[PDB]
This record gives sequence, structure tokens and C-alpha cells, in this order.
Amino acid sequence: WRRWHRRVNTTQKRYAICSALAASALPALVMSKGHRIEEVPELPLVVEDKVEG
Amino acid sequence: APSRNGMILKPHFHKDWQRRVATWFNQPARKIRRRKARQARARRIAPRPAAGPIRPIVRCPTVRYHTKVRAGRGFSLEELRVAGIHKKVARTIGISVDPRRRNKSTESLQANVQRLKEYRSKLVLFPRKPSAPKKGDSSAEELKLATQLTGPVMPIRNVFKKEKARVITEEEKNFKAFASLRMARANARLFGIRAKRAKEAAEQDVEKKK
Amino acid sequence: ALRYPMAVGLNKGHKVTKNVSKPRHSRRRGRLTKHTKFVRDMIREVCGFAPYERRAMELLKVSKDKRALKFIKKRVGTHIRAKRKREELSSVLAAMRKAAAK
Amino acid sequence: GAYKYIQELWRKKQSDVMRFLLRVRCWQYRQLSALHRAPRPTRPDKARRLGYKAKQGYVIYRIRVRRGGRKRPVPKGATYGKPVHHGVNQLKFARSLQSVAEERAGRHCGALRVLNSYWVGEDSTYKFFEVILIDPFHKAIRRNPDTQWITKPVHKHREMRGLTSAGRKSRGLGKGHKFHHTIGGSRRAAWRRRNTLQLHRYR
Amino acid sequence: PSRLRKTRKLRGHVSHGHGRIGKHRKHPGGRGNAGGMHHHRINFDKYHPGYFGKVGMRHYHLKRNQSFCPTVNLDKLWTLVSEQTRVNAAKNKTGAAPIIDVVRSGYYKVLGKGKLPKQPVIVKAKFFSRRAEEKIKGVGGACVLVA
RNA sequence: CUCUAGUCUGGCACGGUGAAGAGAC
RNA sequence: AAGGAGUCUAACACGUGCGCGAGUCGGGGGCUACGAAAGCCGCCGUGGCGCAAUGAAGGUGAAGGCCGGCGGCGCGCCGCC
RNA sequence: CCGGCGCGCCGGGCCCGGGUCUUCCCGGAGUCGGGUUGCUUGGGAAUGCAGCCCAAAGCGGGUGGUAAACUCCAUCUAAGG
RNA sequence: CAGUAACGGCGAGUGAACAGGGAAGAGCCCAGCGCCGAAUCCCCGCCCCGCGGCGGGGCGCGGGAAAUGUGGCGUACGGAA
Ligand SMILES: [Mg+2]
Ligand SMILES: [Mg+2]
Ligand SMILES: [Mg+2]
Ligand SMILES: [Mg+2]
Ligand SMILES: [Mg+2]
Ligand SMILES: [Mg+2]
Ligand SMILES: [Mg+2]
Ligand SMILES: [Mg+2]
Ligand SMILES: [Mg+2]
Ligand SMILES: [Mg+2]
Ligand SMILES: [Mg+2]
Ligand SMILES: [Mg+2]
Ligand SMILES: [Mg+2]
Ligand SMILES: [Mg+2]
Ligand SMILES: [Mg+2]
Ligand SMILES: [Mg+2]
Ligand SMILES: [Mg+2]
Ligand SMILES: [Mg+2]
Ligand SMILES: [Mg+2]
Ligand SMILES: [Mg+2]
Ligand SMILES: [Mg+2]
Ligand SMILES: [Mg+2]
Ligand SMILES: [Mg+2]
Ligand SMILES: [Mg+2]
Ligand SMILES: [Mg+2]
Repeated sequence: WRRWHRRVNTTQKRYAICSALAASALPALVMSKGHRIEEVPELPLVVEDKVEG
Repeated sequence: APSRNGMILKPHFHKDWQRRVATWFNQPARKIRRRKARQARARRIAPRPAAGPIRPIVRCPTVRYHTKVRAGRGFSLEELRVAGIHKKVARTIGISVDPRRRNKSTESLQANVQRLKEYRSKLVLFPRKPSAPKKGDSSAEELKLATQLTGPVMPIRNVFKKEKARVITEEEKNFKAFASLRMARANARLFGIRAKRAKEAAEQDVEKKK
Repeated sequence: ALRYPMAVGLNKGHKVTKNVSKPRHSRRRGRLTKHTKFVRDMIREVCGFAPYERRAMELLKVSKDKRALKFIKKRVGTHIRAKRKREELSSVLAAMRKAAAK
Repeated sequence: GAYKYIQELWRKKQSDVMRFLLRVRCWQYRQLSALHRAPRPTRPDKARRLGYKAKQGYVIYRIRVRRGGRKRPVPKGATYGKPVHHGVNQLKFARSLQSVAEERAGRHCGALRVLNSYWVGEDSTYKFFEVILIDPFHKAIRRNPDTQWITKPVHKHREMRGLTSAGRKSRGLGKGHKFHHTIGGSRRAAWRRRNTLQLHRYR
Repeated sequence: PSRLRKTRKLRGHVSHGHGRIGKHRKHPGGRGNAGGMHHHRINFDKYHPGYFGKVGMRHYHLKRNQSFCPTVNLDKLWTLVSEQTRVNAAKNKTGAAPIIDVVRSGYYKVLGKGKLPKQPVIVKAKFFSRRAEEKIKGVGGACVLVA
């Protein structure tokens, strides 16, 4: 009966989702995560809907 | 020993509380079990609604909640008798019945009667024999569009009557609300002793005549 | 005068129309029937009277009503049951007089 | 019906007829053993009300128990501890003498099931009860769907688990503000829930 | 985070922050609220005045629901209805006054603390206080009682 | 200091059938 | 040589960081490999705490001032629009 | 391999309801309850249980969180499953 | 709800219930009172079938249980004719 679980406020969870999403469209922040994206054409890498098929 | 400033706390940890500790590590396991049991029941009663029988319009007692409305246990026998539904047949078509309920008012009684009528208009009844239709049942075109309802049947929603901005009249401007509250409280508090003093005044003064 | 519904006072409460229904059949219980009255007083002439109420009728015959009430109250319990026992135990005393008078 | 007459007849226990019958029957049952089989119910309307049906497999046993309270079974004085628990004489058993009589019948007849029991007489030192017993393996009980619930293994020793009426009266259960301490299964079930600390995952 | 606690910096120090002379003994003054009359009396009187004794009448079967009476002040009276309820009466010329049902918003008694804007109201409430009804009559308004 | 086995004593019940007598109000 | 002693849970206080803000919080419930996680519900906000105190309690419950007219007291005051 | 979900047939059962009037009937006793004793409960002039004594009624009985009397109300139907 | 009403050398400490939101949700049967020719139940022998949770119909001037009360209608939501 140690407190294993923590509860986080929903607005802070959504705020962290927004901060993680907005950092994924920046060059230096994804380079500093180490992802090899030097030849990626655009950083919001959006593809067409036949990829789901 | 107490510190400088704080509360006087009384922790209820003087018994052997560590033996009777209820941990909740099977809470996400019981949620899945309840969900699977719910879906198995919903597949078992295939065109019947998943919530179950229809629950009646019920006022709440005990003045903190007397303005809200609620789903009760069952429709009363007076309500079923006015609606024209037999009490031993109502449970077969998904109408929840309890015989303990009384009907003190008229407005809630007729509201539940209208509730029964509107559910009876929405009921799509299959024949007891699938190969041969009967008299009091739905036609074949409605049985093929008959689906399963999700959520409570005819959900109960608290409605508030909207009122126009009215022009205040002169007699509404003369109503003293606080004075009426104080005098009504005083007249409720002093009703018995005033009647007893009037009885003594009528009893002492009738001795004079005799 | 301008009157309003109030939560306090002598006629407090929200105003509804009180409908009239048949009385609930659980409320019927405790009523004598012409058959169970016949059975109970039939058992009464067969059996007779208890020794304490036999003493209480002797107490009521000499018109000691307060002592008869106190004795019955001490013997059976509550004051309501004592009054109800004393009323029937004096009605049977009056019935024994009108049977032997003529 | 005669049963209504016998019922109102047994309510006049202070009358001459009933004080004669109760005294001679108490004398008769005092000369027998502490537990023996009655050939038929002594009080048939009350056995009938408690659930006796006069058919094959329904057994009546008459039994006597000793009256009084419960002396604490401890050597001479010497119940060792604080002054609260020095009581030995004026203590009382938590279960009724009828409930003791039911389990003394049911332990000696373990192949049968206790249904109910009723009072038939008493004196200064004995109280006399008659216990209704059902054979759960007779075919008249097995094939009757009204009384085939007693044949189930759930109802083994109802009189020992306190599920008959007499042992049921001592558990303090019922609906109301007077029986708050047995909300749940029982008194111990209420205590377990009230003294069980619920420690959630997220507190 | 036990790495941030005081214990990790107390390794090597003999008494572990608890003293060489007065040791960390088990219960050197009693357990819990012991000695409120006798040897913790100065703390109990200097910080908890009134803790010992009986005041007032007992009420055996008290249920909190009978005395349920939530209050709203008149400075919150206009927040119960929408903004287009308030501004339509301001632009209104026929003198019609909007009706505020505080029992619908979940209040029983109206107290009068703040100001009211100079426009007519019809307040329906279960209870009213005296200054609450006079501040409504002074701005020009109705205090309707409901049950 | 506060209790307690045991024991003495009084009441109620098990607990009836008659004869006399002395009684209080 | 190895093991070896301020730990865990609950409650409270104060400080500090974050989010929202007269509101805030889904912790219980429900929907839809890691995942027993994460996401969502708003007529699921019930309910908790805060937004109102005081009295043992019945109960009560958080600025006013000036001017004009009228009535009363003998120029001021009180009551009244 | 086992079981469920169904159809046809045989041998059986069951020979059935609803509504309005009219006439009838209806309840659990050494139990409730009272006193006292002991344990128990948050239950406090006694919450529950038990021993002993007393011991019911039928427009009755129980409950209505302060003992008791009177008078109205409200709400169930204990002592069988 | 709530560490609340309340209990407590009213000290230490102990301590529910109702209302409300959900998970689940299902209701019923006797005795009595009555009416039906005991209209009810169990066991043994034979015939055929089922036969590995001992049952079904057909015979037996076969035996018992039961009127000191079995079965059908019928149970407080009223019920019966
Ligand atoms: Mg210190
Ligand atoms: Mg002690
Ligand atoms: Mg140092
Ligand atoms: Mg040291
Ligand atoms: Mg230190
Ligand atoms: Mg120290
Ligand atoms: Mg020192
Ligand atoms: Mg310490
Ligand atoms: Mg001292
Ligand atoms: Mg080492
Ligand atoms: Mg802080
Ligand atoms: Mg009892
Ligand atoms: Mg004990
Ligand atoms: Mg105790
Ligand atoms: Mg009363
Ligand atoms: Mg009272
Ligand atoms: Mg029952
Ligand atoms: Mg029952
Ligand atoms: Mg709180
Ligand atoms: Mg003290
Ligand atoms: Mg305790
Ligand atoms: Mg509840
Ligand atoms: Mg639900
Ligand atoms: Mg019969
Ligand atoms: Mg019932």
C-alpha cells in the first residue's frame, strides 16, 4: 500500500501534450533528440491518406 | 508531545488497522470485468435496451433535494391502472414496477402516466411466434428496423419553466417579504398557546354567567 | 392581499393537488370480523378469566377504580393497555349484572 | 375452521383448562429423557404455521433445556484480569434457550434439517420445545418443488449457522434505525467494513 | 525522492540530528494528546482555548439536510442569469423587469451585501433578509417568496 | 482501594388439597 | 569479509514549484505486447474545499449622505413619498 | 471430443384470461409489550441481545433518537419461509 | 455524508445513520380464512423404453402415509364466488 500512482491535473496533461506537439515542429529540438532528419523535406511531415491503407 | 502551534488530531490508528487494509490494485481489472459482463448481457437481450426497464419520474425528499427530479425504482399500481397496463404483464415488456410506492400528488401521477403512454407508443413488440404474427404486436416493417437502445430509456432531465421579464405591479412593490416571514414564523410558534389562552379566557368568563 | 407560498409558517410547503385513492390494504389489519369476534368470545366462555383480571374485577366491583387501574398497569405494562383492559373488564362486569338482573 | 379456535385457545394460558394441560404435560415431559422423538406434533396449528406439513419425512423431536443464565466456566473465582471481567454469576448467554434446543436436536440428528421450533411447556428448571425436522433425502421432500430448497447443501445446519427463526432473533438483524450495527451480512460484516481502511490507487 | 531528504546528509553524524544529551527516545512526554490537563496544559491553553468542557444543548438525531439553506449575496445576484438577460433590460424601454430564480441556481436565502445596478429586478427566493429586500425595493423591484 | 467464588438471609416462580384462627382498611 | 539501524501509510501546519482561477478537483463510475497505461465524459460536478459569519438555541445575517414635498413634536428632530 | 444456440416429429401434460358492479373473507402468542439484571452499541431516563418475573390487544400493534399524561397526524404490518 | 450527530475519569480516545451520485437490479411462497367426493404423496411385483445426475407411460379385488389435514385456487400489491 505504498503510493505507487500519481494523479495529474487534466489541464496540465493537455498543456504538456501541447508543449510536446509544438516542440516537434522545430528543427533544433528534434535534432537535439538525435533523430536523423537532415534529408526530411518538411518538419511537420504530412503524408497522404492512402498510407492508412 | 505537542509542537508550538497546530491542530489537536485524533488519528483512528489504535487498532490493528494493517490487517484490514483494502488495496485497489484490481480496480482496472474489475472495470474490464464489469464492462465484459455488461456487453454480454447486452448481447443476451439483443433487441431489448441495455439499461433495462424504464424507470419513473420521481421527486426527491428531504429539503436539500426537493427541487431535483430522479429515476425511481418502479411505476406504481395507481399509475399502471390509470395507464391501463396490467401489473403482471408490465414486467414482461420492460416496465419497472414496485408496489410499495404511493401517489400523494396528482401532477407526478399524471406525469408518470404520460411517461407510460409515450413509452408504449415507442415500444416495438415482436410476435411470440416468429412464424405467425398476433394481434397486439408490431408489424414486420418495424421489426427489421428495431435496434438496441444505448443508455437509459427516455432519460430524465430536469426542466425549468422559463418566464418573461414582467412589468412589476404596485401590489408586488408593496409585499414585505421579511415581515411576512417573521410574522408567519411567530404565528406558527405561538399557535397552540394562543388557542389555549383563548380557551382559558372563554372558560373563566363563562363561570360568571352561571 | 398578496399571498405567496412559503417554506415557513402555518401552511408551509409547495402547493399540489391532493388526489384521493383507495386506502392501502396493509392499513386494514387489526379490524374485527364478525367471525373472529365470535371465535374470541367463544374461547372466552370456554376458558374463563385470568387470575389477575379476576382480582381486578373484584377491585372494580367495590368501585376502587384508581387502584384497579394501578394494579392492571403494574400487571400488564403500559397505561394505554391498562386503560383498554380496564374498559373491557368493566364492560364484562356490567354484562354480568344485566344477565342476572332479570 | 378448528385451527383458529385452537390458536385462540393457546393464547389463554392463565385459564383453568390450559393451566391443567400445561402442568400435566410438563410433568409428563419431565419424566422422559432430555431428547426424544415425539410421534406427532403436540401443537399442530403452530407447527403448521411454522412450516410443518403432515406427510412422510417430516419429523418432530421434543427436547428440554435447563433454565437460567450462563455461569462463566472458570475455576473457583479467578477469572484473571481487570475488574470489568470479574463477572461470573449474573452473566447471560447471547442466544435463546430455544436456539440451544434447536442445535441440540440438530447435532444429534445430523442427517435431518431443522426447520423451526415451538414452546410446549416449562417449569422452574426446564423449558420444553418441539423441533420440526425435515429429511432432505426422502422422495416426498425431494420431488415436491415447494420444499426442495432444504435439500440443498447451502442449508446444512441452519440452526448452527443461526438461520432458523430462534437463532435468527439473536443476531440483531432487521430494517430500521434500531439495527444499524448489522448493516451488511451481519454484526461482524458491519464491523469489517467500518474498520477496513480503503486505500485507493490515487488516494 | 529519498535522495532529496535530510537522511542522506546525516550519514556519518552520530546522533542523526537528534542530540547527544537528550536522545531520540520513544515517547518522552506521553502518546498523542496525553497530559492536556497536567504537563501540556501551557500549550493547550496558549494555542487551543476552550478545548475542555461542555457547552450547549445536545441534538441526538441531527441530519444536516433539514437546515440546508445556501446563501447568495446581491453582488452575485446578476451572475445567475445570462449577460443578454441583463443588457436587454438595460436597453429596454417598457420597464419590464427580468426574473431571477435563485432556487433554480441552487440558493435558498438572499442576503444583501453588495451594490445593485440601477435597473428593476424580480427576485424569487425561499428566504430574504431585511437589508436584501430593502436594497431591492430601493432600486425598484419585487421580492417574491417561493416554497 | 475496588471487586469476586463460596456462604447466610428476604422476595417471585415451580407450588397444589382442605380445616380452623388472628387480622388491617 | 559480508549484512547492519529516521523507513512506509494516514492526518495537520508552514514554505516552495506548476496549472486553472471565484472558482477548482474526476480521486468513484462509465465510453473507447507496452496497455493494470494513455484519452474522453459536463444534464456523470453528485460531492469535497473555497465564496459568510455569529448565537447554547429558536434564529438572524455584513456603508450611507444631501435636497424637495407632507405629517408630528417645539429652528432642529422623527416618521413618510 | 464436449456443450450451448435452433428446427421437424413422437409420447405426454394444461384444458386457462381481462374489466365494471353485487355478496362474502382477511392473518403468525409465554409472542409483542412492561419491570429488573448482565453484556453490547454512537444510541445518550436504557440501540441491540439474553436470563428471571409479569404478561397482551384487535378503529389493534410497532415506529416517529428526552422519561410521562392527553389529543391529532404520518408510516409500516412483527412474532412463518 | 464524516472524523460529523453522538458516546467518553466529556480525559485518553471512540464514533454511525438518513438524504444524494453510481455498480447491480427480480421478485415471490405458505399457515390461517374458505371451496372442491384426499381431488394429494411414498414404496413394492410385472411389461416395454430411457438407461454413466434412476426417470416415462401401462397394469396390479398390491401395500402404506394422510381427515390430529395432502393437493389445486388463493397471501396483504388485497383475495374468493
Ligand atoms: Mg520538539
Ligand atoms: Mg478496563
Ligand atoms: Mg555535527
Ligand atoms: Mg546516542
Ligand atoms: Mg533535528
Ligand atoms: Mg528530548
Ligand atoms: Mg538531561
Ligand atoms: Mg520521535
Ligand atoms: Mg497534578
Ligand atoms: Mg558492508
Ligand atoms: Mg502551498
Ligand atoms: Mg423480541
Ligand atoms: Mg463479554
Ligand atoms: Mg462497550
Ligand atoms: Mg407523538
Ligand atoms: Mg420526544
Ligand atoms: Mg415476511
Ligand atoms: Mg419476513
Ligand atoms: Mg468535511
Ligand atoms: Mg476529567
Ligand atoms: Mg469501540
Ligand atoms: Mg442511502
Ligand atoms: Mg444505474
Ligand atoms: Mg389447505
Ligand atoms: Mg409484504
